[PDB]
Amino acid sequence: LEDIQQSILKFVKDHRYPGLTPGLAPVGLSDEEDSS
Amino acid sequence: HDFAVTSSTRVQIFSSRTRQVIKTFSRFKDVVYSASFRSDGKLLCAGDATGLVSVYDSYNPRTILLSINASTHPTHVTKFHTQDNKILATASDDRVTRLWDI
Amino acid sequence: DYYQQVQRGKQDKKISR
Amino acid sequence: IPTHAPKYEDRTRSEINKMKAQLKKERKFTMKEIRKDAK
Amino acid sequence: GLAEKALKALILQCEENPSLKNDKDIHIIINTGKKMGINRDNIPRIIPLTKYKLFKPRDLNILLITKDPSALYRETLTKDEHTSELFKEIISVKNLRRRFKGSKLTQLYKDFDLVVADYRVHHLLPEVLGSRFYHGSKKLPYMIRMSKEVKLKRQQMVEKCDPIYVRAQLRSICKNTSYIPNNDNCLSVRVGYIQKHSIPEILQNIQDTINFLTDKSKRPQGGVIKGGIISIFVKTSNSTSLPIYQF
Amino acid sequence: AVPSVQTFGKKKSATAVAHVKAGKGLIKVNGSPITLVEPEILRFKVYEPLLLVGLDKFSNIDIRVRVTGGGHVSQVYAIRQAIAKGLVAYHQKYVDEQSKNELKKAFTSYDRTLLIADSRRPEPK
Amino acid sequence: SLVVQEFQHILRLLNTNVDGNIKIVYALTTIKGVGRRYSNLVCKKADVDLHKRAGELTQEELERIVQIMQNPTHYKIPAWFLNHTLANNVESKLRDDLERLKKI
Amino acid sequence: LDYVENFDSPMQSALIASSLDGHVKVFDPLDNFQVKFGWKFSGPVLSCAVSPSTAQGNRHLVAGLSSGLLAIRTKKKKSNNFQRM
RNA sequence: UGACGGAGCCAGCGAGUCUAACCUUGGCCGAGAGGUCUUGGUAAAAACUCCGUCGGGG
Repeated sequence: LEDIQQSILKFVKDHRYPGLTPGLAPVGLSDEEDSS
Repeated sequence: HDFAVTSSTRVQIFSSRTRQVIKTFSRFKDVVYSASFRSDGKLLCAGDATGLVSVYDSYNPRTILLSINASTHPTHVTKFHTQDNKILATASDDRVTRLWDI
Repeated sequence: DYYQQVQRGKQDKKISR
Repeated sequence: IPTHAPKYEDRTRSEINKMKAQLKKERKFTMKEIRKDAK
Repeated sequence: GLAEKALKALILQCEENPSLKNDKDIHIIINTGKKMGINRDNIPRIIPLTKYKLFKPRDLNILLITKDPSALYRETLTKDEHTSELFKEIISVKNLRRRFKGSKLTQLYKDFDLVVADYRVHHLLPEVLGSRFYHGSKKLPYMIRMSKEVKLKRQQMVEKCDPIYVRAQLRSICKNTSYIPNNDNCLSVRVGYIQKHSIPEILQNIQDTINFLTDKSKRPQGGVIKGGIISIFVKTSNSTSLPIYQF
Repeated sequence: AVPSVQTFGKKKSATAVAHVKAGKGLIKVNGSPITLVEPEILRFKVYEPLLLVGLDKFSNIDIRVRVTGGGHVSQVYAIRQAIAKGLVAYHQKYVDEQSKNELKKAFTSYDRTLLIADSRRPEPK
Repeated sequence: SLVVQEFQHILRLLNTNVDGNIKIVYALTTIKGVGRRYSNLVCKKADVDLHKRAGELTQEELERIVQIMQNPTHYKIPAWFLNHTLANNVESKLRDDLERLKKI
Repeated sequence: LDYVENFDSPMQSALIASSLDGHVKVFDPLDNFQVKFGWKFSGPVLSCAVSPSTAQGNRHLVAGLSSGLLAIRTKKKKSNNFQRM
């Protein structure tokens, strides 16, 4: 109600393919960094 | 806007505008000695060491416009004329210099 | 020695049904 | 000039070929005879 | 104890039986107390591993399918020296349909081992690739982001490509494994190769996978099992079921 | 009203519609300038009217064409036909008959196929 | 008038004679099994010009490249670069069935 | 050895020569061929050439070194109402 | 009388609620018949045009 009263007194997602949120991969910092 | 460089089995055309290789002729079986541009540019001659000259028109490494077989000794010097444009001069280690009409 | 008798029990329950 | 000599006059594969040709012949023949029977 | 004992038994049965030698993958099938409400699409849904890597891009050939133009995509990917040695082949969908049909198509199927395409082309992909690919999950086409950039309503998108991001995707994928939702209690996932690693690695992989699947968090991706899980069977492509965690 | 004239062109099974309007002086074969009809061994077989009559006669007006049917060679012949016929039709509707008749004479001097496509009927024996 | 330059004929490698009159990538693909892309990868790992013919690739470079090619596991090269009686029985059955159908 | 002329230069004609010692020199054919300029590259410089007289573009100087080195040294070269207003 | 990668571009016929495969591992359900899920392997516009590259077969 504090936020609401102040207002009154004042990740990735595509819109067209929902299949993307399952389709994406887990970006992993070591997985970019290493030159294996 | 262009100049030609000879080397061991590599004739490279460089452009006067960006100083990188613009074209390559490499169909040469042995050490290509010398390159000469015609006094009107469309055509270059290149004397190899096997004993022949390749004469073909600039910018088109796909066409072996003509291959002339002079004496079998290697040819060190090849050039176009400058007053005629269909006369091409070559010489070879045979110590005899031969003028061909293309 | 496990594969053969686990198969056996499989067919056992099938035949039992 | 170099010279040469001319030519003139696998049992497993040979018998395979002969028997397969025999089989094909027989299959064609039995087709045709059964067909005549049917007509 | 049952787990690794059955693992040893199934191994020895593989090396004894002719065809069981010929099929080369370990598969685990989870039967759940409840069905899944997620109707089967072919979106490849992947699961992470916390401990052990499985396959390497260095070890595997790979196919990439772009958008249509593909000029800058392919040249950039082949030039930036981070993928030139990495992606075996790159092809656009139209060129693919122009080049392969029928016999040559299944020739591809035999040749490649892992394929992926842009997430704006994945849904179109099936008919140009064929039901022949679309069986099981071995050569099921994957789905990778290509731009690390998003679209907004009534706003044209701009297309890019970055080898760091895409290589991260590939390495992540071959490090971990995946699955596909169904509508019944029976879901199957490949787990490990028959000689690339060991039984302790197998068990670690299994435990991490089951923890991810049962995890309350990551519901869009990991919290998918409904009800008390029943059990986990193990097999190879032609073997028989072996039981684990009966209750 | 806008001065306006339309004509047609037909090779093997290729249609070529050609509007001709009085305007800004350009030439567009279906949304892309005539310099980029693609065959490139025939682009001059397209130009043939432009050149043969000289340009200003075109500088006065706007020609839009669209083509369909047939293939490469047929479509090029169809466009050249439609351009030429459209030019003469416009110059006989809104401009002087002397231009009409001398244009027709120039064309039929060069090659009549720019005007009457041959319906190349099959033949008995 | 003394100048002085920096060859040899076809040199064998992996029980295979590598031609003396071809480019680097050409010779690498001509080596039994290897192809154009793998040739490019090997040439790039060795860091030698690809359009230089067999006149180039001096002994040190040749030895290093040979070691690299012999040890892909130590070179981390991409893995995409590596690599009757029933007829008789049917005939006899045909003989039997045909004899029955054409005789009886 | 190569001769160029009739190009934009305080010198009317120029002759350039390559002498196996990095040293390429520029002479003129009007001062009785006196030395005018020189460069030194390391190896024995076997070939030398200049951009010709009608270059009209960034002029170039090509030297070929028997050490297998090509070297080049170059010289480089509102609204319509408002306007009717 | 070519090969290969990207490009470039143009057809005409045909429109019946009817147009289209089988083997295989195992899960669940089902009294059954069976059903659902897995599951592994085998059956089915070109030429042309402009750029780039290469230079006898088991």
